[PDB]
Amino acid sequence: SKITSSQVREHVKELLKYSNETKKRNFLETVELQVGLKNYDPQRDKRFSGSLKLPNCPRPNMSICIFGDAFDVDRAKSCGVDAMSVDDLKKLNKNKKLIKKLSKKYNAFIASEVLIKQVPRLLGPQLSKAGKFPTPVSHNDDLYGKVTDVRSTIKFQLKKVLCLAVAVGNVEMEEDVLVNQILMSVNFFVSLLKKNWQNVGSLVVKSSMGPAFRLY
Amino acid sequence: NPVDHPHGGGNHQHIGKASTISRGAVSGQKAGLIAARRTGLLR
Amino acid sequence: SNVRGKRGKLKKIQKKYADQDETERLLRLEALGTLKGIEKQQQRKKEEIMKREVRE
Amino acid sequence: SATYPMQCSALRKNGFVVIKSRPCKIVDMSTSKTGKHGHAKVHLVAIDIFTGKKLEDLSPSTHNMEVPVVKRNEYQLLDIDDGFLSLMNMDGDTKDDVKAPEGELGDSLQTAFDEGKDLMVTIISAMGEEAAISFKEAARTD
Amino acid sequence: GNRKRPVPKGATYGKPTNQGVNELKYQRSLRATAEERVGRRAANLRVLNSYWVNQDSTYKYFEVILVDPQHKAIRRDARYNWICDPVHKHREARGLTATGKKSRGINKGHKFNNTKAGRRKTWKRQNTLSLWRYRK
Amino acid sequence: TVKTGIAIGLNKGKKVTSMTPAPKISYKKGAASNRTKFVRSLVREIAGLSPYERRLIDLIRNSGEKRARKVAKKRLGSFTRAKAKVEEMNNIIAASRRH
Amino acid sequence: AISKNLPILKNHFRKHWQERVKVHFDQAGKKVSRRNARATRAAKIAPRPLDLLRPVVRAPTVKYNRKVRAGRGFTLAEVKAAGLTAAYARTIGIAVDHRRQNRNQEIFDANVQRLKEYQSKIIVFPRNGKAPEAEQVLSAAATFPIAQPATDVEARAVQDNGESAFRTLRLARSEKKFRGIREKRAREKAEAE
RNA sequence: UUGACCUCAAAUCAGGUAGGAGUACCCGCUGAACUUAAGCAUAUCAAUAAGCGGAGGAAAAGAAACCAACCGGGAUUGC
RNA sequence: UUGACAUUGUGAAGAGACAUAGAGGGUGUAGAAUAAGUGGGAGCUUCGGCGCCAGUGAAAUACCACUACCUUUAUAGUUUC
RNA sequence: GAAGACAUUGUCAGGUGGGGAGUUUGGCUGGGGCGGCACAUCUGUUAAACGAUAACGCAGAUGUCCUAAGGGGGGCUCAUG
Ligand SMILES: [Mg+2]
Ligand SMILES: [Mg+2]
Repeated sequence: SKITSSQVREHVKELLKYSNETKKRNFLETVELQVGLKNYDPQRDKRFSGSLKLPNCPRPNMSICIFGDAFDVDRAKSCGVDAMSVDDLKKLNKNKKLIKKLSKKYNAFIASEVLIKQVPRLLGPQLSKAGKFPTPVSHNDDLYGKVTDVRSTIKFQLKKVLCLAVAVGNVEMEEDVLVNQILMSVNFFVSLLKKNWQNVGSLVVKSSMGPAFRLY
Repeated sequence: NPVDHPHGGGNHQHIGKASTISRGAVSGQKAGLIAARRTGLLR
Repeated sequence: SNVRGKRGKLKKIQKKYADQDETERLLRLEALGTLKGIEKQQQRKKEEIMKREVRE
Repeated sequence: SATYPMQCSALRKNGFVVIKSRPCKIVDMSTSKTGKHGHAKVHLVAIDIFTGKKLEDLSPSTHNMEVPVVKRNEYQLLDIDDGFLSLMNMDGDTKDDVKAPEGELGDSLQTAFDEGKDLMVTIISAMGEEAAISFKEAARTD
Repeated sequence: GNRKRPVPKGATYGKPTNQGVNELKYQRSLRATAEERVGRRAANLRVLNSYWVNQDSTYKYFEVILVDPQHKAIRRDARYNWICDPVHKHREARGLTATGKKSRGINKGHKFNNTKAGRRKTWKRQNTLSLWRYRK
Repeated sequence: TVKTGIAIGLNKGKKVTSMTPAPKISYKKGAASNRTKFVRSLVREIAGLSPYERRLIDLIRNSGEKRARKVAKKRLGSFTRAKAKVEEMNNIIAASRRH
Repeated sequence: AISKNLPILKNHFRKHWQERVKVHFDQAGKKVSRRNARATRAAKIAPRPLDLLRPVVRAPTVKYNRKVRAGRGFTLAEVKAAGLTAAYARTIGIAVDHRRQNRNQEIFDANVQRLKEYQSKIIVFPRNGKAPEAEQVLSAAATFPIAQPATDVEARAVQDNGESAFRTLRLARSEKKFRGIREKRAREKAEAE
């Protein structure tokens, strides 16, 4: 690893110093990692995609919708998470303006194993175009646990642009937790990346309403 | 006889390989149509 | 002239095709069949545009 | 391992072989005795699955030829954008790494996705390179 | 340059370890073959030494010092009359000049165990079987 | 540097009373004399610089002594000769700057 | 080829070894001619003792440094301490080695004493006149034998003070083994601010 | 015009010298394969045989840009 | 056969690629407008204005940064063709 | 006259190269070849009631599979009628 833990600790220290004390903001500020990869071609090279689950959640309150069956909706009443049924999706009747409104409403979607087949048939491909596609859930697993999991998901997918960005966590967390999460995210990124630590163009740490800080 | 030429030998009189020979071929191989761009009778 | 493997071709034209005129040039490329290849490459570009037009 | 050895006589028609480090599928096999005393030689004519080229090799029958592992896998389309298919696995896994087909198969698939059928895509893996070969429509579970 | 192996059409007629033709190197130096040709040109002289003067891509240029062992100024002058002894005929042909001893490997030390008193002499000395009257 | 008297250790060996013999003159073969120093300085003034020395002068001026030592190690045989060559070229740069 | 329970032999006889076979049939005749050469050399140098005087000198390696033997020639420092020049010593029959040095005072004193006894024992003739004939001996080595020095006396008193001579050797080996790591730790301790 | 210098020539110019033989031993160059590996290609045979150049009664080597690591030895050669 | 180095010196132009110093730039349609994309973002405010709900649009707008692609000047610059 | 610091030449490096060199091209086997594997193994039988025991004898099988189809414990009883 070219990046060192003490340098991460230092840069996190002035980042939290700027975010917390000097210029506090009313909204909670998310810490962002913005990466750019180097000597890489989206068209020819394999398009890497991967996901990791952070231990402490970056975004506790981000909106999630659960497409679900009878059992999934009844459990979602206990979870307190917004849900529309298969009958509701049939109501929608593949109308583009309303489904675009739903896609801009909800950042994340969780769907059942049974209904994940016809989620494209009822809804179409505009979810894949946006990049928000429903994540599978089963009857055995806990919905609120997987809501916490999806809220803690970090995903790197190549697409077409050679620069990516993820949300490591909040400003308000503790410094060692922030250092550990940014280190494991960089390690996950270089694990997905071929010819690791040399196709890394630039790594940037930032806070929401904050200046950029360059880690190599 | 095949000791005497690349085309020699066989139970029928026939060339075997193609008779068009590369320009980069060596001495003893250049027997035939050397570096032919095309062959055959044009009409 | 700054893409890969072009100066290797440009050496040979200076070597053996310096003293030539366009009538002989057209005759020799027609007799060697490269003109048909150039035509089919531009044709393949034409159906590349045309298939998008038929899709629309 | 990715690939495993086999004997030429053990090979038979509609089977996969490695010819010049390419995954190939045999269309023709022919064995002819070398000399009256000698062993027969196997002449193999095969087609590359990915590129469609015709490759032939002749070998001794007792010789061992390399054979790939070919896996055919079944997926449902999500979107066709920028020449890259997006597929959806059973248990909800999704891949976007597959490039769209470039031939009449790709044209027919593009028209079918434009006019809105639910399309079932067969993609094959052999020796670390990936492609799509055929598509059907789901007769039930609409 | 190198010494091309003088075989017709590169055929060596042997095992593949001896099929090399092009990258073979002569064991003596260009200075050595230069002064040997000079000695054959003037066989009545004696080759003393040689030195490099110039070179280009094709040729290397040497100057050879020679001494006349019949001239009275060398018959006398006891510093140099050792060259008139008949054991010094064609020192450059027997490898007794400076570059000749350099090419033969004549030097003191552990790096010269093969070639210290003569390579063939040492080979005969350590490939001889010595049997005494009362066998040890 | 006296011996200890025992057979192993740092200064093993028998203690014998030393003599410190007279220094041999061949041990000072590489010593520089005034006359050869004068000759070397004069011929350096007369001949100037070789092309690799000129491009080394440019490398200390532009890219620093590390790249200068790397190029001099490639050019000459060993790292020791490269270090000595870069040191004397830095001396030439200082003297020409004084000039 | 390989057979019953026998040791593995290594007989290097796969070359044309019968071309190089030296059988020393001429041992006896070579000895006779060697004695003839010694006698005619002695008659040619008829007063002089057939060999030069050699110094006593300590044998090199740890296997052989317990012994003392004969050297090539005396040191220039030794012959200057004996009180005669190197050229004169070479003319009167003393081997001089310009390339060995004196680092050992006992060896130096032994060689100086040996030169003193040689100068006492020889007779040097005048270069011109009478030549007072003096019945040569044939071996300066036999008239000046090399004697091993007495290192100790054969009976002493026991001087024991409790170190067992095994702990001493073991501790010396240990401190040689862990020398350089201790100055490494000392250097980093010193540069720790 | 005349006299030098440098460089290059010519003489049946004055006086010399080289070649060829021998080659057991010696100093170099060049250089195989049979064979062994129970096959065979690296290896081995072998830094050999054959081939070429050059000496003497011996030749070659030889007075350290050595060996060592010891209380240090001290040109070369040979056993 | 192809490339590099040497033989191999002497002169002029024109392009291109890096280093690190800094600048500006992005118009199918629809949509209040010129939408390079991404990612965060519900509050940021300097105006109490801009976003947000809402309109349209594949992609939505404040306020932040990042990454490409372009053009753009300069160095006792490094270089290649 | 032409050509010109390019050819040429030298040394390395990649390609091409049956023109040429060297070598190889299993075994069992009712002769060899084709066929088969009786070439490393396993079950039943031949096999003659200890053990051992052949044939290209007979009927078959192996180059895998399993985080449980391993280990421990508890409860229950299966095919069929
Ligand atoms: Mg024929
Ligand atoms: Mg040559």
